[PDB]
Amino acid sequence: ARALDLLRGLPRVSLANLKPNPGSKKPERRPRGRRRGRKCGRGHKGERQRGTRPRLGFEGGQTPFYIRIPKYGFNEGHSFRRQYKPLSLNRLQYLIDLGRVDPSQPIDLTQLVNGRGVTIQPLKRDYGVQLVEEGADTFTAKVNIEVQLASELAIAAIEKNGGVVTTAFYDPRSLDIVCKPVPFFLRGQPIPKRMLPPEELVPYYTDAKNRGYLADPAKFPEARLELARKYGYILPDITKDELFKMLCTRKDPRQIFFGLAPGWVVNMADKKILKPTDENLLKYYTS
Amino acid sequence: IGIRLTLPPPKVVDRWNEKRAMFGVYDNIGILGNFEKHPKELIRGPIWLRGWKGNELQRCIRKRKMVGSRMFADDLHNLNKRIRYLYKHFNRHGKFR
Amino acid sequence: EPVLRKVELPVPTHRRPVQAWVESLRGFEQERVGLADLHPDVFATAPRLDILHQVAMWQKNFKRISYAKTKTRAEVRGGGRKPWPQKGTGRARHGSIRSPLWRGGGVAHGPRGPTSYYYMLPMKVRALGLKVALTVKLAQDDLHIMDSLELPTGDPQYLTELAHYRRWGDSVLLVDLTHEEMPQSIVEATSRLKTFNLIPAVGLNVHSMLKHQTLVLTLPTVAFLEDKLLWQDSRYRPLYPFSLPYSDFP
Amino acid sequence: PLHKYPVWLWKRLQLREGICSRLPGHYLRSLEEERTPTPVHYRPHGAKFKINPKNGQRERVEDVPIPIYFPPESQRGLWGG
Amino acid sequence: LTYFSARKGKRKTVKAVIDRFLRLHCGLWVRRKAGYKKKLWKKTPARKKRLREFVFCNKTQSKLLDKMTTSFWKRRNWYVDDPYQKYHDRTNLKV
Amino acid sequence: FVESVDEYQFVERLLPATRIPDPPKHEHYPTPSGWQPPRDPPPNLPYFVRRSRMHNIPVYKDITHGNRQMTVIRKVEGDIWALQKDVEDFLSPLLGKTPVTQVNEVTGTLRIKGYFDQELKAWLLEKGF
Amino acid sequence: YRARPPPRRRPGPRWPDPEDLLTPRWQLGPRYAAKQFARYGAASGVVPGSL
Ligand SMILES: [Mg+2]
Ligand SMILES: [Mg+2]
Ligand SMILES: [Mg+2]
Ligand SMILES: [Mg+2]
Ligand SMILES: [Mg+2]
Repeated sequence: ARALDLLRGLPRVSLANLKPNPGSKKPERRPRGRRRGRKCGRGHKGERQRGTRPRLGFEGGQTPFYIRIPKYGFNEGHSFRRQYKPLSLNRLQYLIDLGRVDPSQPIDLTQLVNGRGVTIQPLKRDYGVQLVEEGADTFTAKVNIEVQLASELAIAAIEKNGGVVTTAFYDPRSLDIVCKPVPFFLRGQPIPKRMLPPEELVPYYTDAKNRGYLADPAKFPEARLELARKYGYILPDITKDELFKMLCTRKDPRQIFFGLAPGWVVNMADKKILKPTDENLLKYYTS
Repeated sequence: IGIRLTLPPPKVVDRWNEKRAMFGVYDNIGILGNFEKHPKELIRGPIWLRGWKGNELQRCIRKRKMVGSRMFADDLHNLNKRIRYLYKHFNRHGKFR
Repeated sequence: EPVLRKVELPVPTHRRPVQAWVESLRGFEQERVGLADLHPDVFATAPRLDILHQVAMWQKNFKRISYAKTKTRAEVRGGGRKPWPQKGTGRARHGSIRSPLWRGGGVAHGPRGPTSYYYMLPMKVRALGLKVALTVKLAQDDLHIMDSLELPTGDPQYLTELAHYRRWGDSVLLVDLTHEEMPQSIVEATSRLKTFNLIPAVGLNVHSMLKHQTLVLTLPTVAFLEDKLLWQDSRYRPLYPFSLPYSDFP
Repeated sequence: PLHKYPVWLWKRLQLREGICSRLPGHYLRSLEEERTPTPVHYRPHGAKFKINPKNGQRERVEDVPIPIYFPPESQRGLWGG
Repeated sequence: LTYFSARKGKRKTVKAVIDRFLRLHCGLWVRRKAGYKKKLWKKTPARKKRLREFVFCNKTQSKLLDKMTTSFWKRRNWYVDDPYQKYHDRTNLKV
Repeated sequence: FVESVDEYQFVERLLPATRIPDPPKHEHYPTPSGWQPPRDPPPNLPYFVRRSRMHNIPVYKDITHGNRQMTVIRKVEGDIWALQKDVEDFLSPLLGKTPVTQVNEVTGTLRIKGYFDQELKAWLLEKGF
Repeated sequence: YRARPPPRRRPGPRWPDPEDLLTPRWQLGPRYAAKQFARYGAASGVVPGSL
């Protein structure tokens, strides 16, 4: 290069030559001298100087600003209002193109995260992903996406290209397992079983309009044709697709991973999966 | 007068003993070792400070938590007094509110 | 019989590799035994001395505990009672014989407790510093390459004479691959010497390189270094510590 | 400095060193073992979980025993608990 | 406020604010015009109209309330049906 | 009580990867999102502008003091001054004046006043970076 | 000077003796044994059925 040629005719680099990058190490300030310290910046006598002025927000006895304004539930319940990380179609296309997610394989939450497409935080009351309509135009991909919500426009964008989208549910205990599985397989606990939605959400996941994972898989064609008829395209017959066997695959409720049955134990050290045989354990897990 | 008259004895420093010749070795054990270990796991020192930093109040709180029940009675009483004072100072005294 | 070596990891298509001689310790005049190729992004990075400074200062300070304690005004023995009343006498007001003012009192603002100075730079910055150090010790005709650190006999006189014969410098940092595989001769010889230091590749660091003048890597070591340092550019952001199993990470 | 064992482990250490070390095993087991007294002066919460009214979520609950004083005169009688 | 807790050593928030103000993610704070629920029978209809409104807080108040609340209450919050979802971002701001 | 099964195929689909995978050999460009690969062989110019870990154009918006808008062209290698002259020529017609700029020849970056991220990304695409 | 042998992680499973008093409460029980099994395989010695 150019600089590497400069270094040849300079002295050897050593710990006697180093330097900080200029502008980084701002100099220090100490109260010594006629400028820094005669009162060291603290001002005249008064409780300002002694370090005894009232608490942050005390307006001198007048009723503080943050106490003369009435209460209102702007935040009541905030710890329990569920949250969902958006996954815009723009982002899904971008991830597909650069080879991060694989559209020739069912796209669940695990494969969105293992491609670093979204960052899920179970501990902050994120329940999962929601597809958003942004970028409905220019989305051209055949994906079998399993998300936790979807606007009807996203359902359209995924259908118009011969794709299946299904809205599942994940409870806060299993969402952590699905989002970061290898930690769970390290804990040594047997794979739990997904809980069912809460009371307020079953009417959502048992409705064909939302491709719910608990609605009857016979009202779906009516929903798909209705959506197509409203959004002016022709519902492609997916049954003839070259890899429709994949777009069909779905996770039944009470299952976290695709080919794993609740109650199994993953042994990563030896590359094995251990299954129980006691009848009571199978009874508990299969329910 | 507060200045010495004779010259001090010469403090001879051996810049190539074992401690200096091998300083820093294994400070990239993580990046160059498949991340088995971490640099903090080479910090030798107090139980309650290996790989952690903070102001005096946090340091004293941490000392109390991790070895408070192993401390001598008078040292522990001093520590509690120190925490009490630092709480008062850091939370009520100062230029900035 | 030459001992060539090509760069394994992909090179960007707009940069040619750098090259170096492959020497031997088996004889005084055994330089230019072969020719080795070195990956441009690990041996020809931008100079960037300021990053070398950042890394050396971190490598100095991150493992420092200052064991300096000074008894505050309430930790020094005695000192409870008021020495004399406030109004009566003609002396200065005082409420203890252990204030900082008094002799034998406590320090108002002194070194408190054992203090830790730990902090960690982004891992990428430290890998970048390693690359910068290697390239600076190449650009200035100080880096060497050896097929192996083998020697004829373990006598240290031989190694120090050989280092004299080739303008190596005052001090040499020899780097081999694994701590178990360093040959007997080099370990025996470098135990006695003082400015020659033998380390396995996992210990290479910026400060220990800027200290010694000459740096002498084995060939397996440069392969190892290229692998472990090129891995930092073109890796995802972590999902959890790289000590946990990943699909592609040994 | 620092002790090699905490303060509350000194009792258990003493029960292994001297004359206390030769006591029969079952006595030591009956001594070290701790059991909570049956609730007497407080109403114990029935279950391990409960729904509270202020918000409506399922919060955990424990029962924290009231601390009760037994003057030495009771050691000569049967106050129950 | 409490700049360091005695038990953990972190900053602590003044919960009297959380129950009164809403932090739009990109700086603003919204309040509710004290004097609005009570004594609504001798207030003119225009005044009642004014008092129902959600108003913003000026710069000094916003900085103050930013100080009295830790980082958690400033994050990006993706609520399902948030009536204030569209106000989290400024659009076309000149200086 | 337990029996060992070594199918195991459905956990390895869960292990993430650490390396960013090479983008696949698409058949048309620009891809539906708008991603082109860099030309080959690299264009013959004084300088070069590397692609990031995720293969995008290193042109980044930046803001300070709430009113200083800036952009940075970051991983510039070679003669950064040639790129400065080229960028000044390319932007001068748009703003109606030569745009003030900083060159940091050490880190290898060119910082530009104003927000011109999309323009600069397009322009660095045309030249084949 | 030959640099000291590198710092390697404590190999194999870590079974702390249960009779000692310092061995904390959480290094004996079912959870630690489960973690050791999960992280080291059949060599850890944990009987799988306990999981
Ligand atoms: Mg200062
Ligand atoms: Mg008053
Ligand atoms: Mg005293
Ligand atoms: Mg006094
Ligand atoms: Mg003293």
